[PDB]
Amino acid sequence: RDESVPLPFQTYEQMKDYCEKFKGNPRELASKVSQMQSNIKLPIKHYEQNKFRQIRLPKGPMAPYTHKFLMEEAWMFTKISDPERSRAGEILIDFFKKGNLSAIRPKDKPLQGKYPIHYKNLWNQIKAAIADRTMVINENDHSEFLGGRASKKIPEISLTQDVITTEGLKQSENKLPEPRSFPRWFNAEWMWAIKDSDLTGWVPMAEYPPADNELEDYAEHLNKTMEGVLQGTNCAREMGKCILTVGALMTECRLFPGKIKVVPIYARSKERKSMQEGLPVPSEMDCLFGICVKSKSHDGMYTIITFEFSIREPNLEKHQKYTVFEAGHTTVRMKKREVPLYLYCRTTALSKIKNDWLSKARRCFITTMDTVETICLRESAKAEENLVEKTLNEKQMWIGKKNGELIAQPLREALRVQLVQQFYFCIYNDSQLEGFCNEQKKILMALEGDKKNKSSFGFNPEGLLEKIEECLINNPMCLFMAQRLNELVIEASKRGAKFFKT
Amino acid sequence: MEINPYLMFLNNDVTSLISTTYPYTGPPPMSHGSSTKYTLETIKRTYDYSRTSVEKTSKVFNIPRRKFCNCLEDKDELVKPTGNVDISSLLGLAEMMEKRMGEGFFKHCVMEAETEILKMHFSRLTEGRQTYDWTSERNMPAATALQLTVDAIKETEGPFKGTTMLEYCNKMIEMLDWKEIKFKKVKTVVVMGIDSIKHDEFLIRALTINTMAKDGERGKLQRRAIATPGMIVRPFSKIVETVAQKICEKLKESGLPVGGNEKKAKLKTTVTSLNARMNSDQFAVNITGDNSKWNECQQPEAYLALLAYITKDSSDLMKDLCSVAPVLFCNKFVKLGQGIRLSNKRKTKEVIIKAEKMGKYKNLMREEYKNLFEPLEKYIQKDVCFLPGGMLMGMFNMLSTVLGVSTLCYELKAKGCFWTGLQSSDDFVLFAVASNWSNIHWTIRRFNAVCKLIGINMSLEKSYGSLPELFEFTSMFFDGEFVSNLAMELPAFTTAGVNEGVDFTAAMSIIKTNMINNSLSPSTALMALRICLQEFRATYRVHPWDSRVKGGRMKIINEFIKTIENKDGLLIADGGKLMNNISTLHIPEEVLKFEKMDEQYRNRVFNPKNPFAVVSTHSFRTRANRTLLNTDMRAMMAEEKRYQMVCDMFKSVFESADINPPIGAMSIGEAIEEKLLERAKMKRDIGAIEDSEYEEIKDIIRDAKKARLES
Amino acid sequence: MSLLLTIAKEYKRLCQDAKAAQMMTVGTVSNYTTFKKWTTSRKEKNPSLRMRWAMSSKFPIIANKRMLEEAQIPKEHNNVALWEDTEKRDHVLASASCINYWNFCGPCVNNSEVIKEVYKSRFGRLERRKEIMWKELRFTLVDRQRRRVDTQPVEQRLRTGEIKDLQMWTLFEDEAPLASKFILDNYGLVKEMRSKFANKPLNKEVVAHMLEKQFNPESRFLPVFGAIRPERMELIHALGGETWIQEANTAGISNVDQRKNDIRAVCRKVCLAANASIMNAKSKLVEYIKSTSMRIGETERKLEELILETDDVSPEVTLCKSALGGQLGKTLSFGPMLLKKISGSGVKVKDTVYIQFEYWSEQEEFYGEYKSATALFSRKERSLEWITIGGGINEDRKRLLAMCMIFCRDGDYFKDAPATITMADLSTKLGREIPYQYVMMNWIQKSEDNLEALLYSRGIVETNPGKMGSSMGIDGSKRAIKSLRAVTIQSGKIDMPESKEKIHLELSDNLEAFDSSGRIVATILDLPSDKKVTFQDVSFQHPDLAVLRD
Repeated sequence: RDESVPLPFQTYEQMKDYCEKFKGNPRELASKVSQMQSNIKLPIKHYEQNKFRQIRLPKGPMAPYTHKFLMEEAWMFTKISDPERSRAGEILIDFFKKGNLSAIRPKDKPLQGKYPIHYKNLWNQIKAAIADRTMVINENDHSEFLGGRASKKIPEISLTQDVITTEGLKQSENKLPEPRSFPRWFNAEWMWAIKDSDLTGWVPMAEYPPADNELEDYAEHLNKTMEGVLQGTNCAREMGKCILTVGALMTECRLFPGKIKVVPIYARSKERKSMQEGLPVPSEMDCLFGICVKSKSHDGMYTIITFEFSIREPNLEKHQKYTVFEAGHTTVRMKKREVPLYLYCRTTALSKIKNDWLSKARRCFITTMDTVETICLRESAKAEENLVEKTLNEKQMWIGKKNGELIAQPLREALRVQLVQQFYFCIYNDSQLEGFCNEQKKILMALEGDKKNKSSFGFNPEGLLEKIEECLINNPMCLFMAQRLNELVIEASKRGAKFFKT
Repeated sequence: MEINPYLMFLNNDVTSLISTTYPYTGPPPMSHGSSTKYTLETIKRTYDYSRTSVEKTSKVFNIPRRKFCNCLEDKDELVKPTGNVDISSLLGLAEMMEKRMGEGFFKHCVMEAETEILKMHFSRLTEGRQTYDWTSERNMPAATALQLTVDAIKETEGPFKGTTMLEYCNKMIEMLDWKEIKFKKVKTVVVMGIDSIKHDEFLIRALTINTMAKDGERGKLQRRAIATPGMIVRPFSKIVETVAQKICEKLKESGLPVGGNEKKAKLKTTVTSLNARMNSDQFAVNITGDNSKWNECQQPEAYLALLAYITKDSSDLMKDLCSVAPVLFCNKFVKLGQGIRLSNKRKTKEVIIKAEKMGKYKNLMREEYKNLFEPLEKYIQKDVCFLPGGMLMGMFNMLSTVLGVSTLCYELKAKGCFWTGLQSSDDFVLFAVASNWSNIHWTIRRFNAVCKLIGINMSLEKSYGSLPELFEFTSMFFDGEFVSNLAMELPAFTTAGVNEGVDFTAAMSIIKTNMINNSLSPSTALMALRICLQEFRATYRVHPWDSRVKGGRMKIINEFIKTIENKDGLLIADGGKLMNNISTLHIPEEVLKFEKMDEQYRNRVFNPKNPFAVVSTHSFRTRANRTLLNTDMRAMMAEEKRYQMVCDMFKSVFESADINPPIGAMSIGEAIEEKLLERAKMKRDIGAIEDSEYEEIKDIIRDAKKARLES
Repeated sequence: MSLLLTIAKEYKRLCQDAKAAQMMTVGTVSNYTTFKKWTTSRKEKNPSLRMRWAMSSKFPIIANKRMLEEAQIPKEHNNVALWEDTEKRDHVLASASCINYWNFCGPCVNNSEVIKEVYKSRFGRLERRKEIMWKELRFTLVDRQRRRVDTQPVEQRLRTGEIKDLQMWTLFEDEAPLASKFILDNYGLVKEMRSKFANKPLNKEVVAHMLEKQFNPESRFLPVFGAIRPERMELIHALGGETWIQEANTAGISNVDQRKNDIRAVCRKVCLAANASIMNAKSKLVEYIKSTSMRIGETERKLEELILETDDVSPEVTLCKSALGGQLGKTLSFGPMLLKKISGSGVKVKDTVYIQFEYWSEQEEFYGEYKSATALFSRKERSLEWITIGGGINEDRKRLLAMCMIFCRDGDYFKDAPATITMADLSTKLGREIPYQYVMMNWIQKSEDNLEALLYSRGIVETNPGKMGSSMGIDGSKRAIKSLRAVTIQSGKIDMPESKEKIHLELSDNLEAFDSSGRIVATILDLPSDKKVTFQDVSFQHPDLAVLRD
């Protein structure tokens, strides 16, 4: 205590005395003006820095496909499900193999591949496993395949001599991630995730409760419609597979720890038919995207190996992490032709946390819902009328740009956008994004400041944009959103000028 | 065509759709690599922000303490964060805070604290976050750490009979002069044992603080790590925290001890208050204020002086108990972390290094590391870094906010000289009024002047301002309307995870409370229900009777279905469909279904003679993992299990033990014995038990009393 | 029989372990409360995840062996294992599905009546929902953001320390302290509760925990829309929020809501009794308080323990409490008006002005609560500085305006002198001079033109553009043709502040309470209701009301 004191006074007692006998005179005005001169604090204005140097964006290689599964290009294999066969979910593939799946085999010579022979071998070990039992019977291949590594350790105590005698080339280094540039594909991915798929519903949603006329009617109705719109979408598909598969792994981690297991990549859906005829039924089924392999390592992060089917030609710029093969040919048809099959392979890391939060992807619906509903209520509440149904169909939301012209869709179809956005927010969540948004808000607030002519200001915009830049590394979404925010700033500047365009 | 989601922000207002900026739907960040880098970097930042080259050698540590308040080595970069606190002017803010609100403001607030604390049983110290157990030198849940702490005292110097915070603290201070201390330390031989330590080591171990690589933090790229202090330090911290809480509660401008739905209105009142306050000439404007490096700037050195100013009149018996908390932070030690690794350009051989043995490797590390390391060698010790001035984050939030409010509390008589608002810890909202637009600049400027005068550093990059209508506070964005966002409470919705009946009814009440406070719309909540249900059904592996799905739990239901008439009134746990709704959210499923249940079903399910808002038909314990038991942690828990069987025993004798905290001037055993005798007599006299058996009980009791006496 | 033996043998085994023996011997029994607290059941890091992980395995759940052995078969119907002999605790492990089987096919009868009255709390909260009607519309609703209003109300509500006694008594007799205060006085509820619960030994721990909640109004800080009855609180969510609305609600309420109001009217008279004789006010009211006995719907209870421990603080009730040692601060009563103090401070000063007077010179900001009408005021140097009105009905706004102007006390207070000196000046109560604020107050409460008089006493101006919605007409309208000075209406309600505080001090000889060393909280006499209607109410001891024949 008697040497913890701040003042020139050393004993506590004297500090005590100066504290107890304190009466402060107005010299703090002068202290504060002197503090002010020394401060040179920035009295900033918005009209002066309105430019914000647009937004800075990194330059380099085009960002790659960070999502654990491929979406747009991914291919399905349909199977009409039995309640007692499908219940296992693990046997799904075993019953798939009896179909065509067993036939497919890739060639040794691959397009755009990094480690062909390993993956090609493994494929055969999977296929071979499936026949007997969905577990890979390997003690040694597992350890390599995890590695593709261990680093043998040395005690400090004996190391003193090897410092004095520098052998094995002794040094210390840590590495950073290489910056990437704005993606092109992402737009197309979004445009695909938006549109309705032929299959009807993916995410298993529970039943509806008994309802009173006053509120329950409204809620039940709104829900049935919204679900009805969003279940048809491709976005929902990927949610479905995510949930069902990550769920399947989440079991396997308890079922067989320290073991190598073949887990499918599947989604469940029922096809709906409204041709107005008495059909056999709406078709009840599950479809497969590819095969997945578990490898338990390190508690900590699991290592996972993904194999997906696809009908589309690979792109080196975005699939750089992916290793592609030429698998064979698959049949596709319609009536009012068989195309070559490509097998996409990769390895990834899955944290238990990521397993947990990616398994509960349903949540994304809710965050949309609130956002959607609120608009209808805020609108309807002005006129004191039921404008939900009207607002949903009549209120126009700005969705995109085409031929240099600003496009808008009705809130029922511009809903899909929000859902996609929220799903991507679930998938592409890196600490980069987190920061990106949590500094991005400030831009939005300043923007709406300018909208309603509130004459805003921001103290060190260079510094803000530096923190924004700083959190932009290699995150496709994170970057996408930046580049989109640019165009926002631009079109906004075009409407009402409190910004810059280069 | 080019899809751009931001384009919808054009026509509409942002504050309504801000919940779509935040990506709470996905998972949070996670820690990778070593946490030492951040620690070191932050320590350097502390000392750097402490703009003072004054350095005095400690009499007790033989280490240079940098004590830095009043004394200011100003840098050209004034706008950059500062840590130097001008105590003279601080106590000015304290005075002109007091004289703003009452005259015995501090005296009273202290009285309340004294009162609450003097009462307090030290056992209540077990309630809280994880803290540093210094016995095993690891982080622990406060309870167990305290258990060890005390048990060690017991084994060293005999059992502790304080039963109060005061005597606990008195013992804490008594242990510093102890030249030697004994521990419960586990050493395996190819077992638990009794290790010694010296005053010199112990002192350091006490003032030691541990680093936690951050998890659960939302909205940052890089990891702002959290500190979790020692068991000896904690009480004194709690004491101050409560004083500061008592101070906070009374302040209108405080946003800390009052949160959630209350906070919302605190703003609405003070808004309209100010809007009413306005003159015709005067012009109002708002700023959203976020602060950076809030904790690194503030200094326990200042807090000591402020605490000494508050305790001036209250009591010379608790003043000394207030002044103790800060000095442990003015002389605090900080654990460095995991360490650095060495690698060759072979990816073959790696060499792990401890924090202790950094000073061995010297120039072997990369230069960035070296440049950060070299200055800290002054303040380094064997395993730990000494630092006075930095405040560790999270401990004194209350007293922090106190200090914050102290700035906003009011000054120089100028035209349009008005500022006020709210503040919670780092985050602050400032409304500034002035006669003419040009003066507003000056008035705002003066405020940050006075804030940065005492180490409150507004984040020049992050902060922003405008006309009064737009502003944010702790994820709450304003307008005429009032922040509709569900983003805050997203992960709480999902299954809580205690038991089937409890989970769902809780989940419901959650949806309700959210629907009231957070102001989510109903269909939203209905969806939320239907989701929580599905995820519940999945989490417990149950599905509807009408569902085709087959499984283990379902296979029974296939014989179940045909017997019951009212299949809708069945519980969800037994394969029943949903009966609850938005209207019935207040009502637990059990109740709502109860009337419509089948007489066989209801009587068979709920029966108390069973193998089984909170509902009671299903209540079960979740088995602990086989992870903590395999390590040495069990060899320690061998003590904890000796506490268990006793408590389980006493509870078997006295039924109301858990419900009513047992009281009376008796020993546990003494009461147990006499109660057993009373029950034995009760059962013998009138009930159905033999006499010789009662005498056999008496014999067991007395034979127990011997073995009890021998100890 | 061995049940009591094995415990003793366990005690024998435990006190042989010297380590346990000493810790069992040293100190009070209170230590148990600590010893329990040295056990967290398990790690609580990842809640949902942990449970999803938990239920994934087939046999994790801990369960009770003996009862299932006694009542039902451990083996299965579909040849999937259910039971083992493998284990540290006495509880043996089993599958999740078994639990569902005993629910289906377990042999049990006649528990239905036993359940409901255990959770009459919840079951009643159900029962109440049956009896209501419905209607649906929308509006940009302006809700009342903060009211600390009782939710989940139940008859005979009481404090946390006392309910614990009940808990103890109703739980089990064997280990209960002989607690006088609650038992002597509130016996009868004791009988009822103890009778229905003590006879059938079931769920001993649970019932107790649910009774605690059964008599605890959850007085949370919530947003309400004008329906301030503690019954509508429970289920506000379904009723509304900022854009929703529902109807036909007021009807189905519990018997408590009116019964509180009755107690207000009791307190009214009990205060008039002490008003009648001004020989002493302190020594006599206390008698009328402690003597008087209340009859609740199903129980006889003393007036003292109702007054002291009632939730709702009315101007009367404050005065009733002031006699006893009951700390209920954060309340300010003035006539029919309720107030709350938010800003600043200053001293009481004496100032004689021509019509002695007590004036305050504080730059103080306070909140105004009147029927259907809320507002925000600030006074400085005996005059209103800033004002804003967030009322519902035009009249009640005017009433607010007036009432607050009285308390404000301008120079125009003195100018208006129709009569007063004749009657209002000297109160006919043993020749007592009634305080002055209240004099003018009563002068305004007298007639309709007296309101108009002081309403006109304020400065009147044709308001400017930018104040059309804000301006207040003399008649209480928003027209803004002519309007009052230093005042603005707000399109919407005003929020109410709250403080977790307790203050208490003795009362002066004229029903005044100088609590917090001043502050004039008591308002002397709020309302001169000269009426004497009672139902099922008890009184005693020379009560100055003639109900006693020879």
